[PDB]
Amino acid sequence: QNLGKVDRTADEIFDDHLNNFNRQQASANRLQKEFNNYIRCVRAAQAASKTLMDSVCEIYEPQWSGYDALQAQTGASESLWADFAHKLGDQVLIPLNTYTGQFPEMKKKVEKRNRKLIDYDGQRHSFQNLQANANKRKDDVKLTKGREQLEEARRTYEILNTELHDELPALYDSRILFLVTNLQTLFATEQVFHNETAKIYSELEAIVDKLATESQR
Amino acid sequence: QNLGKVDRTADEIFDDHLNNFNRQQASANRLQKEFNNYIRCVRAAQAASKTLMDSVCEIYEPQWSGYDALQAQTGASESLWADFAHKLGDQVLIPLNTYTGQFPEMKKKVEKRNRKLIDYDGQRHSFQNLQANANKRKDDVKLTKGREQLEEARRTYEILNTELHDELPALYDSRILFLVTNLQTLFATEQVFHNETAKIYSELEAIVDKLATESQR
Repeated sequence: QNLGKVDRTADEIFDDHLNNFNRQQASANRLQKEFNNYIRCVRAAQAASKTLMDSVCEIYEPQWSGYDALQAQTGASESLWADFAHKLGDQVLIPLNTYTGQFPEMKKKVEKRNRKLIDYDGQRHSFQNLQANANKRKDDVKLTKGREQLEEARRTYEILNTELHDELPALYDSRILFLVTNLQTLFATEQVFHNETAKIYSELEAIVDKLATESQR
Repeated sequence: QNLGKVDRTADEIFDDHLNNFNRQQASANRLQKEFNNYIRCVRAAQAASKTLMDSVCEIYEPQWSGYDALQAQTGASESLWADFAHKLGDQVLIPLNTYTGQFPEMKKKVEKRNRKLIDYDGQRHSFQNLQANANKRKDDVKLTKGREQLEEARRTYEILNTELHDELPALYDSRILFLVTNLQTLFATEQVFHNETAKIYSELEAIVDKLATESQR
């Protein structure tokens, strides 16, 4: 168990790059799914906190102490919930949708390499039993100058295979930097929202203590 | 505009108590509605934060720095979300459902007073034109000893009306103490959840900084 079985062929290396990419793509699609589920669950929570606070504000009467303070600290909350939801669906989400979207076009390129490969081997075979069955050394019919056509499938496959041998691992390595940056944004957005919202709720706690002390004596 | 129009009859005072009670009941039903909406919106948010964090934990690899720390700080979060949702549906909610539930049985009692009143006036009328049309002073038919029956409707109304004249304002005054106590629980539950969850997310922020610094040099 180690860091690259050193006896692999170039094709076996390519396959390993494929397993990694399939897995990278499955992991980003899942993150985008769950995060999109989180956002609307958040949005709906924002909405419910608002209609609930609108109630607390309604049933708490003007003439009681802390009333204007309550209106105020409630409005402060509406705004934190809105930064939070903006930052999630914009700053956090869009990079996720962008990183996630580069995978389908890469898969398309890989399926183009795999296709160009069975066409090229399909002409190596086809042209090797053209050399055998029909060729005399002295005459090349224009039929064995579909040799020019074989060099097309091989020039065309070569460039693609080579590009994928660099492009795939390159993309795989991008995974770390992508996540450190996305999660940094996500975790900071969460931190700020939760910590400011906390400051608000202890303000609200305090206000309600003063009404509890006054109305009790 | 003042604190009790001092020229009111006892009935006009009762009516004012009714307006206050109807309003107290409409405000508690609304609070219970919105708060129940908040709870399931919260519950669903808990669920979504969990499946999302399970993703972050999946896509973050064992071999990277901070990985076990991530698992850990994530589990810590699952539990805060669970205190929060327990405390909302139990400590905050049940007193709300209990305070809210005393209103329908009070309304039933008020509709019993109002009913007993139109029966009693309905016999004052009925028995005043029994005194008139048929009564000679010298003979009481056993028909004007449904006078005993009138004193039933008036004894029975008297006790109810009197009980409501004390019970209704008593309940109205309970409104302040109820809310200071319910909101104290609610706001503290919120405070603790948000402030602890904040501590978790800056831990998560820090972990991800260390992976960003290490993987970058």
